[PDB]
Formats: sequence, structure tokens, C-alpha cells
Amino acid sequence: PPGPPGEPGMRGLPGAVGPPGPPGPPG
Amino acid sequence: PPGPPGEPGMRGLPGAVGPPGPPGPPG
Amino acid sequence: PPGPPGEPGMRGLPGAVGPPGPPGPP
Repeated sequence: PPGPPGEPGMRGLPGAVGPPGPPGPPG
Repeated sequence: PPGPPGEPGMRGLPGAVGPPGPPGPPG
Repeated sequence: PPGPPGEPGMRGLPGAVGPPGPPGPP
């Protein structure tokens, strides 16, 4: 008889930090 | 016979929110 | 024998864009 299913895969790597925000409002 | 492949892993965790933007344009 | 491990998940979503900067100078 075939063996049991393999272990579930590894969780993926964490996502990249977001881009910096836009410039602020004018002075 | 080796068993069926394991299930795919979970997608990774989302990235952190990005840093704040630069100061706005001068008056 | 146990089957092969599953494939890894893909990379997580990129983070959201950061907040607006501070108001500009006088």
C-alpha cells in the first residue's frame, strides 16, 4: 500500500516592508 | 511507494506598513 | 514511506504604503 501523504509545505517568507508614504501637505 | 505529496504551504505573512513620507513642500 | 513535503507558500503580500509626511516648512 502507498505511504501516507507528506507533511504540509513550509509557510512562505514574510512580505516586504511597504513603500515610504507620500510627501506631507504644503507649509 | 512513497505517499502523495504534502499540501502546499501557507502564503507568508504580509509586510509591515511603510515608513511615513518626507516633509511636504515649503510655503 | 511518507510522501514528499508540500511546496513552500509564496512570499507574503508587500506592506501597505506608509502614511503622509509632516506638513512642509514656513
